[PDB]
Amino acid sequence: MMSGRPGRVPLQFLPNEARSLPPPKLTDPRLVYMGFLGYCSGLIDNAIRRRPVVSAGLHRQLLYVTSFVFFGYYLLKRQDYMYALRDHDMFAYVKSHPEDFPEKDKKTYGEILEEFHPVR
Amino acid sequence: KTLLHKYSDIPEGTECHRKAYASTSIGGATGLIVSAYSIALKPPASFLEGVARTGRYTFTSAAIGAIFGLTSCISAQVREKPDDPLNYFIGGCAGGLTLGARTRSYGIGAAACAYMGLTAALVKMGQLEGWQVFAEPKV
Amino acid sequence: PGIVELPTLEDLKVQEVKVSSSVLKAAAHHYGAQCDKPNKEFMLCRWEEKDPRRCLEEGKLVNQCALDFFRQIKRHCAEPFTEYWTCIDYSGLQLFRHCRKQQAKFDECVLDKLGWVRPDLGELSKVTKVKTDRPLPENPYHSRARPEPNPEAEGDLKPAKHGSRLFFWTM
Amino acid sequence: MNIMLTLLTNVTLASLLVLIAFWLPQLNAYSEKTSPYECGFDPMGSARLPFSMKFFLVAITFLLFDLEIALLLPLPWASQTNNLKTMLTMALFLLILLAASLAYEWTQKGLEWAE
Amino acid sequence: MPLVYMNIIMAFAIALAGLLMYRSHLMSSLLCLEGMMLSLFIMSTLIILNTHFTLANMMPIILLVFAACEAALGLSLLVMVSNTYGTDYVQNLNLLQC
Amino acid sequence: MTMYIAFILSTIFVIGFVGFSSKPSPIYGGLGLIVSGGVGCGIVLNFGGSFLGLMVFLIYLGGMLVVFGYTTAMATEMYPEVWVSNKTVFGAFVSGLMMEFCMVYYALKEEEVEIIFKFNGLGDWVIYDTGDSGFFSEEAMGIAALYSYGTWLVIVTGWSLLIGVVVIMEITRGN
Amino acid sequence: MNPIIYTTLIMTVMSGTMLVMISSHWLLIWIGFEMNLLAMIPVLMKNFNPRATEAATKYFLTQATASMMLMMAIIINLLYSGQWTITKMFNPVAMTMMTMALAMKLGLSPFHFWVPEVTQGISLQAGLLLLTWQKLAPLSVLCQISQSINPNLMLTMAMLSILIGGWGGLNQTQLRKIMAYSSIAHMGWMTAVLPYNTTMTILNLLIYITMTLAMFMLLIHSSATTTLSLSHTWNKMPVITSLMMVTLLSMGGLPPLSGFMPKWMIIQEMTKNESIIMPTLMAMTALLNLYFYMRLAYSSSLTMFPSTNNMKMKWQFEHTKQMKLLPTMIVLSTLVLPMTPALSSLN
Amino acid sequence: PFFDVQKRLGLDLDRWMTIQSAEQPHKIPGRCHAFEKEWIECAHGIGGIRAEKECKIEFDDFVECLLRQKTMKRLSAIKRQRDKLIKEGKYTPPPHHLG
Repeated sequence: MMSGRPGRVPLQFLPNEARSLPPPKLTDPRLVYMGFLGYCSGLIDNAIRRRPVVSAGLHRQLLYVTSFVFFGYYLLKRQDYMYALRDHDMFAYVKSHPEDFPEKDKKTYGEILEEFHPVR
Repeated sequence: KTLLHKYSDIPEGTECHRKAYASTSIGGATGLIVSAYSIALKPPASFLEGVARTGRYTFTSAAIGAIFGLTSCISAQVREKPDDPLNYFIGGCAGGLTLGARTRSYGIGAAACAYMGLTAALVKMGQLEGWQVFAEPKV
Repeated sequence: PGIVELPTLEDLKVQEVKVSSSVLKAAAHHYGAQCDKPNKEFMLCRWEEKDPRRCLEEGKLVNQCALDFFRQIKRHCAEPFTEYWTCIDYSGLQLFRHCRKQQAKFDECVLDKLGWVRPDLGELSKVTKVKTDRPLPENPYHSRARPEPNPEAEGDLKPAKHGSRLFFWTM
Repeated sequence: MNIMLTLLTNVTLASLLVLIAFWLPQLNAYSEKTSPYECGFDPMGSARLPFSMKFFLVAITFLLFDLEIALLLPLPWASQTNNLKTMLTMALFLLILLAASLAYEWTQKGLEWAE
Repeated sequence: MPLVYMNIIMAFAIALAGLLMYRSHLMSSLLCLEGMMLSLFIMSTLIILNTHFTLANMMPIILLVFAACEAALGLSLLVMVSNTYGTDYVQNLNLLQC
Repeated sequence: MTMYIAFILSTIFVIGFVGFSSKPSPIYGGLGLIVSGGVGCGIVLNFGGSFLGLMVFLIYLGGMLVVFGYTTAMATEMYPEVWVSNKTVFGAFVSGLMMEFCMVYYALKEEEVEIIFKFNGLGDWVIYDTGDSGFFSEEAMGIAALYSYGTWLVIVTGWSLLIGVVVIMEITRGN
Repeated sequence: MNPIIYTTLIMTVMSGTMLVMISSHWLLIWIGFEMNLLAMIPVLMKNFNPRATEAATKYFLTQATASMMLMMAIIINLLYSGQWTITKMFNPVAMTMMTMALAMKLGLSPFHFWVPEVTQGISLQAGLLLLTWQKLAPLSVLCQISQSINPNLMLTMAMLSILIGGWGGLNQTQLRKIMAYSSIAHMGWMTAVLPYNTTMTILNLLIYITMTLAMFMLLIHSSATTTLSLSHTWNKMPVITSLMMVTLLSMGGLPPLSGFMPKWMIIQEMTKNESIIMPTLMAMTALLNLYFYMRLAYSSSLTMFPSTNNMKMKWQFEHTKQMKLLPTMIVLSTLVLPMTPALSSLN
Repeated sequence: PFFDVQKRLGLDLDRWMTIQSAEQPHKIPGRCHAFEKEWIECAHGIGGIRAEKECKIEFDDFVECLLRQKTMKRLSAIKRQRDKLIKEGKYTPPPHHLG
């Protein structure tokens, strides 16, 4: 930022290492929105095909939503895995390199000279 | 591109002849580029008119470069203040009117002043500030 | 960025064996069997050290042992050998296929006069082992210090802090 | 050396024969002896206008096929390998596609010469 | 980097220049196209032979295999443009200006 | 004089290269390519590439033959051009000869040419390497390994050329 | 063209591009480009109209020149490095030669006067295949070599693409011509972020692929090639052109439509690299792209245009062709903004 | 590779020609086998960013061996200075370098 990190096995959707992370909840609003994308896709399908839009063939409609949630699910699991990796190299590198991120002392407001611009 | 840095080699205000010559070269060089393209994709008719078209664009661009050269150094000399966006601003109808006079017309010439007016002001802003255009990747 | 330690010219003044290519081609098999020990040692120095400037002496031993091989052949079977290598030399490609009869004279001569047996086919192509007492060069390539590895990737994985942390995406 | 001397001698020999060809026999020529030959009567005006032949399709496949023979040329030295099974499979593979290209070229008009 | 490298590199430049200045002939244009291929093949041959990159000696061959393949494509395209428009000057195919 | 034929041969390669790059009549362009192609084969032969030298000789000759076999087929001009003919080709030609002859003059008189890259004139015989080749020519064994080490290249090359015959017919078929 | 040969001709194109995105050897990458060019030229002139021949021709000389320059730039890299692997280029001239060598394949800078009329002459079917699939291979090479790229050259490549692409589209009526300039406009957007974060141009590629796909097979369904011919579709197919509004707005980047996700996300990344003046510029000059999108939107169904009486029996008949993923493509091409953080899947 | 199928599928397609020190036919070593062998062994897994700064002299030796840029420059100076010195007449080549 991550394709060059060591241990990155190519063409491998979800690493076995990633299973230690919380799986996305089924109620996850990101996931349920992707279900709506399947629902919307179904309505678009009947519109072009000149079909009774909402009340048209449910099997075509129900396939769309069922497909979208699934590919939505693993995409969301891959979502947090990469973000967790971003947060993993985050702190390990922070600990490995302590001197370039020094600890800031406390210099509380009672001592700063910061001025007041007169708003008149 | 070394001739481009030649503008920064000579400090502003002083070397007013050199600054004008530097910008005249910068304009004339850029004039060759546009003429080279225009003579290429826009079909010519003869060698005589081809250089005539080359001469016209080179004349305008060199002249536009020159006047911006003088206006920059004299402004930094009359006020004795180098760091001034206005120093490049007065190059506005300096460039606009002359380019609108090289192809004599009030419409293009008068409407021009502002466009490279703040542009000359803005490039001066990045001259003074740490502004970068083709910034290398930091992150 | 340094010097080149070219050896003394004196070191490159050993006896230079003088026989034509056909003479060596005729000796071939008998030379290979009865002169292998100095030959193998010298080339192992060549392969291990990867520097002839460190293996001149092993080259000298080859020349001395080559001389003794040729010194013996003149003393005992000079004539049939002279007949043999002449027959090889006539051919433009120096093939053993055309001089079997002269070879038959040569090998039996050294067999019953110098105790030499022609090595069988492929015998001279075997991989041999030697007991050279020089130490194995620790850095034949004179390799510089190997770079330190980058910080190893380890540690446990926990959920990303505050989710994606990108704009208005809380989770 | 040896190859270039032979190349030189051939072109000098050929050029000398041209020189004695055009100079030893003296010329008594006119504008009617230089007229193009058309089996007697006057030509209608040709020999440089587009003369479109028909074997253009097979003329250009020769160029494709000539590249196949370039690919399979190194076979004599390819047999001197330690993995002939792979060499045999690949060597026949190029021949198969060369045969396959010819066969498919054959079936779709192909070698037939346009009318 | 001796002068033979200069000769064929500078050669390829004129092949580039020759291609990029279509005067009146598609066929002569394709000539410059295959011209580029000489310098690339010749330079490549000089490189992997000088460096004894034996396993890479196949690269000039594979260049030639994909070389004439383009050459066939160019003339085949040249067949129809000349067939249905008469000649091969690259100026009569401007119907796609609009 | 036999100092090093590499430059002399490469010079004729460039002069022949100048020729057809100046846009002659296509048939005369074939001659300009052929001389460069033939001498180019000479350059590679001098460098030890015996097989590859004659290799480009055989393939190209067949390649360029169908090239100018085509030009007289349907690309011929009713009044063909020549090296002199039009001033444009004349200008394009003489420009090439004066150009290359300037660089070689620029090349052989200081031996420190710095156009684009670095080019120093010291002799192409120098870059050669000292060492035997056993009983095999290195180039021949390298291109022989195509059937043992390059099974992947054979597949892609064979398939592409087979597709090459498919496109050629499909493009040229029409209607 | 017989159906079976057409399929294998297509598979060769996909294999040629796939060879580019999996090979680690420079010669194979060049081969993948060569196979891609070779299998595509017949596809363009599938119908054998007079236009397609020179349309396919202009394709050939442009890309062959690009392929030959790419081969030359590879050779110098081998000369100065002795390596064939796609890591970086150890000669600046070698790199500075490949950028244009790859650019003409992409059609970004004044190496772009082939894109408009090659799209125009060829059919709509191959037009879709030209402007979407043919860009994965050159961009994949750029992503791998993204380390050793001259930022000054690469940024100028994209800036020129955005300006010309936006400016050129304002004066086009033939729908294919406007799509080409619009595609050129998106070319600069993807390539501008290339030196900084390669994840971002992949995201912009994926969005642009859906935009160009969904737009084109809407044009296929409308069976229209000029603005006037599209206008009449309101009389016959109102939903197709009404959907075309949202895709046109999305293609212009008007948010919260999905087309904003590249333009938004890209701008965020470069400002991290202290690039401020240039990001403001394409924000400005993306508007001229929006102009001829709205003019298309105005002419399609935002204002119903004069119809033709020959449309009665046209309404009596429905399309038999069966564009698939069109209902799907619109969804990704319109509403995926709530799933923006999914770009980390690419990362 | 963009999408490294060779690493995943565990077969070789072009990782046999990409370098000069690979298994050449009949173990015919390249010119700069040792120079590149050290360079690759130097920067292996260290990353391109660290390679360009740490394994720098190894690359320079390898790139020089590839072209002999400096070594030929050294020889060029030897011949040029020898030529003018011989032409002026200060010193003449010794008999070993005549026959």
